[PDB]
Amino acid sequence: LLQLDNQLCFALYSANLAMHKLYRGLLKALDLTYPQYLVMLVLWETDERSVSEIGERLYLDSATLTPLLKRLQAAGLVTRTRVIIALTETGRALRSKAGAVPEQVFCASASSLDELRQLKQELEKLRSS
Amino acid sequence: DNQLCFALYSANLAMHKLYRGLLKALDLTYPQYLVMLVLWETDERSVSEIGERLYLDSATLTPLLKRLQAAGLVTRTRQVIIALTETGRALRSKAGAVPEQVFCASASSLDELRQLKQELEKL
Repeated sequence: LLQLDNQLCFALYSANLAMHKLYRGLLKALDLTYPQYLVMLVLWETDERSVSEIGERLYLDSATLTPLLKRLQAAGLVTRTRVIIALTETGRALRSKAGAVPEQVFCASASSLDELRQLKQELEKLRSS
Repeated sequence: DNQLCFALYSANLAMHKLYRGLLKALDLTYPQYLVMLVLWETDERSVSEIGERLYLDSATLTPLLKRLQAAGLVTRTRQVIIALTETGRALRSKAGAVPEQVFCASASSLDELRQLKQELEKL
């Protein structure tokens, strides 16, 4: 609960950087940024979500989400209709370019990241002491 | 279940947002500031030591060190040792009191971090 040293924060930065590195090749191919991909994952699992529902799923506020949604719309991947975000036909087709079930294997693909195990380790060490 | 990966991204974003103002005033990026925190805790460390402390590889650390050198904050000398300059030591003062001590402590109450820890405690 309480952080007494910087190790968990350093591990958090490293783990998130490692996640970006893991997906850099694919993101480049799909022409999306990491955050944009997270939004697409949410819609591929459940389409036609309110901006609020998406934000709850990603733990992101409306202010962080709005700019990302505006960029996905500019790419012709989603449509915004009042508060409801829905994939366009091209947004639905994009899923097949990221594999068979991208929204189901996303976090599993990074489960063995050394950086993530180190992060889990730091949390354990905080608990220990 | 992708909640851990989403929580991870959100927590990192929240940390960046928390320190955005400070970083602008120090003219540093987030990763560059992390390197300074390590050096402020203890100076004259090898690139290998710094990497182990930050859980980063030399490749990721090289660009960061180059920008800190350009800012005249650290010097690099042959292992390779990174040492703070007079400007690097003086910078600590502008980041405030005991910057290397309150950094992660200040994140203790960040909601996004509490959420991440909740998911981390399932693995």
